[PDB]
Amino acid sequence: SDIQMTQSPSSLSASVGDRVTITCRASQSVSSAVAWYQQKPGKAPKLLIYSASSLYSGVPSRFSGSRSGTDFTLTISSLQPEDFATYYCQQSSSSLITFGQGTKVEIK
Amino acid sequence: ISEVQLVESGGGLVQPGGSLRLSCAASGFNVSYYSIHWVRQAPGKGLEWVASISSSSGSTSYADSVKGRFTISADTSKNTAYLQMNSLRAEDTAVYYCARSYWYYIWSYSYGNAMDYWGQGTLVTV
Amino acid sequence: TLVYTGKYREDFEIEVMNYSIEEFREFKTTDVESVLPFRDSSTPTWINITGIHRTDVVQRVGEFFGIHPLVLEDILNVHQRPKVEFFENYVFIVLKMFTYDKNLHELESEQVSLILTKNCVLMFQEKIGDVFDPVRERIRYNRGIIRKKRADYLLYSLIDALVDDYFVLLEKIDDEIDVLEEEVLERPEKETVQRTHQLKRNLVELRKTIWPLREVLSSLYRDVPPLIEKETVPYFRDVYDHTIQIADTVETFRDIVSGLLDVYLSSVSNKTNEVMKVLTIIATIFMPLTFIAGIYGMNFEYMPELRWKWGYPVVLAVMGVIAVIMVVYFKKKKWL
Amino acid sequence: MEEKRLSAKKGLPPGTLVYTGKYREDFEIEVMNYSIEEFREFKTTDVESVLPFRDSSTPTWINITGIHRTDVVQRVGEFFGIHPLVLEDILNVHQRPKVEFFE
Amino acid sequence: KRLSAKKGLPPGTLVYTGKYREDFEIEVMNYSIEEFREFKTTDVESVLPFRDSSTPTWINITGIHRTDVVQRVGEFFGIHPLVLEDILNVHQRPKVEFFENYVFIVLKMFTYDKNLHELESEQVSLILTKNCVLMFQEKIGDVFDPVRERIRYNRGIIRKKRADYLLYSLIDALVDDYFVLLEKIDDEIDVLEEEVLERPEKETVQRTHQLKRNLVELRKTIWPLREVLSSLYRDVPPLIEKETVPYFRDVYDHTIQIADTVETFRDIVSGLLDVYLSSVSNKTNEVMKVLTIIATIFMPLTFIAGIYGMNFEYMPELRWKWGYPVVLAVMGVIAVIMVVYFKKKKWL
Amino acid sequence: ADYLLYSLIDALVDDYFVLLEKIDDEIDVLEEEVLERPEKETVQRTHQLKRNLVELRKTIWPLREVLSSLYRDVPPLIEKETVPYFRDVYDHTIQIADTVETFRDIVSGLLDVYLSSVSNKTNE
Amino acid sequence: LREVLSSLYRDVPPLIEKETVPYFRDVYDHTIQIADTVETFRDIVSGLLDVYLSSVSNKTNE
Ligand SMILES: [Mg+2]
Ligand SMILES: [Mg+2]
Repeated sequence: SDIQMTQSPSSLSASVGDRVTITCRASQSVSSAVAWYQQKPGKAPKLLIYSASSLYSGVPSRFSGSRSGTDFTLTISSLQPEDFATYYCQQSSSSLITFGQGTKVEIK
Repeated sequence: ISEVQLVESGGGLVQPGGSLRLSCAASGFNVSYYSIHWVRQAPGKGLEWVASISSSSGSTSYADSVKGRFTISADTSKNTAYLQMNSLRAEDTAVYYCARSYWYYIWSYSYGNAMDYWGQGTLVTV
Repeated sequence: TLVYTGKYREDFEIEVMNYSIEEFREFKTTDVESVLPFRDSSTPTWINITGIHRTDVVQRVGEFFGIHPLVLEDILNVHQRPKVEFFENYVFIVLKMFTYDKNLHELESEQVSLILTKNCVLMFQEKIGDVFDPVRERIRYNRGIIRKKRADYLLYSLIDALVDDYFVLLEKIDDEIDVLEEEVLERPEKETVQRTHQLKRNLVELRKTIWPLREVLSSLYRDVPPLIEKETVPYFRDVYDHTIQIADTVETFRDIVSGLLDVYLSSVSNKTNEVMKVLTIIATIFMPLTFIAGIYGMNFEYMPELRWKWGYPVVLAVMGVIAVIMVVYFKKKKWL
Repeated sequence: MEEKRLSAKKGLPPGTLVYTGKYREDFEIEVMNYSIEEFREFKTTDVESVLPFRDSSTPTWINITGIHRTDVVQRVGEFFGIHPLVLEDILNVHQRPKVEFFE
Repeated sequence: KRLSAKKGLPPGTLVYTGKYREDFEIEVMNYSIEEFREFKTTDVESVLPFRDSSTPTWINITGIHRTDVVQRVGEFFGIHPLVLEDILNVHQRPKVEFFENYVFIVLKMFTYDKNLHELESEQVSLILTKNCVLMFQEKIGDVFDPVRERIRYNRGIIRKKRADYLLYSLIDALVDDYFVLLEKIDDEIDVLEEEVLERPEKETVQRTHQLKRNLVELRKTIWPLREVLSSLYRDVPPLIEKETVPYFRDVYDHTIQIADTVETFRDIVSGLLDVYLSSVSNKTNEVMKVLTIIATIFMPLTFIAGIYGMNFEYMPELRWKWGYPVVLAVMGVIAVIMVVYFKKKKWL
Repeated sequence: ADYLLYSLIDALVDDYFVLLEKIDDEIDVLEEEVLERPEKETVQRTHQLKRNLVELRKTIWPLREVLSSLYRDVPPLIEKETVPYFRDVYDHTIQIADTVETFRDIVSGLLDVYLSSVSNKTNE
Repeated sequence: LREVLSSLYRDVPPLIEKETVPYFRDVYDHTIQIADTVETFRDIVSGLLDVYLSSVSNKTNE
């Protein structure tokens, strides 16, 4: 029916300079139409990555995206203080776009 | 120099079963050349896609949850996109965002749709 | 003389769907005796024949509808590329259905045949389960413009459903190709070569099936027979375009797979060199030890070992020294 | 291979033109309008400032970099009277070199 | 000018060069707006009065091995002896010559046989003069049946136009069966590529090399075809009307496609040449993997058994408490652990 | 403007010449490694060079077709005075196509020499 | 030799005489045959050895 994206972990924690990985699993097959967004609490979501590998113009190169089969990973190589927000998946393989659960990134 | 942005209005207190007409006026680009999406964000919950209009051909997609009662349209004369919400519900209270998308090419058969510009958001409480 | 070539004989079924502007009749049946009247009806009717291994049913249907024996044999023949033939009283198309199964790396096929006869459309399948469910639901629930149109639109809808399932199979193959590229780049394991060969074979079959399909659909819209209305020609055209997409994708996919072989296939003489080296290393250090054990283990009733105390430690040290010398020699001269 | 009509992709709304390449970082229009004794070089980012050069008597060279912005390509094609299929071919990177003569 | 002097022959000798002498036939199709005929015969003298006919005429002489018929037709139709020598020279490349009255085209048709992969070539010549088209072939069986059916059953534009459209139709049919042959070779090359990696034998090498040579022949006979269609399209000699040039342009684009396809096939076979050697190296690798595994496991055991099995007068370890079972146990342990060590990678 | 079109196409073909020179330099560099340093990386480099050469041919051939069409079709927009410039560019394209074919032959020879080198190692 | 004969008949001076010119033509024609024959011989000798070139290393596995 509808493709469902599920993110792991539901929330994580890290410190500045760490490496952070968020995984995203699709119920059905979405080829590469997956996009990663960042939303700070109380603001509009911001596009980070599209096509699972390409990164939107104007974002730091620390953000990276990869896919293995149906699994999609968003990795922040060296987290910075301005990167503690909630990160969301999105699949646009079909006209019925669906979003991931959203993973918060607390500060430890 | 146009400073692409989408300013959205029309979100106010309503009763269940009431009617609203959310407006999304887009400045810096033409609505006819791009696809406009609407997305909900229930307080404390995640993003949820709602509707999508391609004003060039009028082709319209709705989320299954709101299908049959919401209706999205776009007028190129005012360069605006309207989302008419009817038969609302107490679970529908959310911050609505208006977004612009561009299609990108993955394979000859597969395409991808990515939202690059977003609106401020309007609260709608039911 | 009609013979059946495939290997599907499990089940037989038949069902008629006669739809009109406001009334539809969906009758599930177990024998051809019910669908005989459905030749003179004004409204569009869709006949579905499952399990053509019962050649009697298709023979009776062809005799009643005036279907030529040659095209009946084509219907029975299961190993045939998709093709279209325009006759005055009907148009006969034959197409392929595919069902990729995950966790198995295998591709399965099936032959389906459509026959458009003025006010009716006959469908010949080979197993229970198909890809035409959305068309069935749209007819049943009046969820489109399908009811208002004639049988030619039904043919269009069925071909469109086939093309959509081709797109779904393409999605599955895309996942397989991505994971296989990751595996081959990360570790060219032995089973991965077999997986790549199977994927290449599947893509060759898929290409050889899809390429005649766009020719069939080109013949469908570009030069419409009188059976197909000139009002429904543009819709068919759309389907043609879609097949273009599929073809291009397949071609691209095939190209990728070719690379996946050569990057592994030419770099194999290194494995030959390593096997050569291992065999030489463990054969040049153990043949001499076997030979010396033979000569000093040779019975003679006499030897320079009458008492010769500590001679056995001497020969064991000789063995060890020879082994160490060979090990050092190969380490320094790089046969390891 | 007869008649030229816009192709219909199934993942898109019927009329939408899509950019096929993988570059989005740049966008700039350079206009170079020369003559026997003069030349104006003019670098901008507004599509509406190049339109008067369609009817210019002197030779002019328009150079739009960043065809990822499909709206600019569509606007220029609409003004210069360029066929929509030619626009789809412009935005379709994955194709071989070719030439087409129009009226 | 002049008919070239081949030594060992009487001067001015016209000789057939091909090998097909089995059959000979003449088939005439005189078609017009309303009426048509089909005068298939053998008496050449009956075909001749059609040179001056008003309606377009299609003459088809199969079996050019009978040089007397070709000479008589060339003499009555005013065809230069050099053109006749080109007609009877099958060993040639496609070409075009424009003359003040007639246009002379040399083309090739090909057939492919399964279970005997032979690319058989038959040269066919066309001579468009006035309102008639002479056709010269050397064997029964061509690819112009669609044209005959269209003329006979009045379907299409061909019955409405002049002989130039007839020549266009013939060349279009030739390009069509060129496409058919390319599809057949595509199927064969796919089969050969799949087979070369699973059962590499010397017959696979012979088949691949025969395919490569056939493709070289195809390329060498298709590029002249591009040239001749170009010559027919651009300059458009007076014998060809100005309204029939877009058709030749379409055929030119078709030839472009055919050249691209044959070049792709040539690259594929060039790849299969290295793929075969890689596959045979893989097979040798498997065989020597078995050999090296048995060698590595059982030569050290052999020499240690030899060492303990020796005729020293000493008594080192020949009366220890079940020393033979201890040796066998430790030895089997070392064999098992080294087999486990070799179990890594794809050796085992 | 027709002369402007000529100038742009001529500049593109000159850049194609520069590209072919760079490919030749890369081939000359790869020759030493392929006959002196037999590794898997050399295999990968030579195979990707062969793929690049195939793509280069697949681009050059339609480009020569385009220049041939501009020369031999003379549409009304070209004014018929700038045609010799187009034939000069056509000759350049023909030279480039021959060069790319010769380079493909060279690459296949490199692969053969690689196999010979590894065979000599195994022979020792 | 082809262009030797071509110079000898095509635009020949009067020292070789017009009546003698046609005879040289025949020689020229014969020359063509030689060339033609030569090329086809190369076409049949280049491809003779290829099957043996590929066939080696197929006894290695045996
Ligand atoms: Mg012994
Ligand atoms: Mg003893």
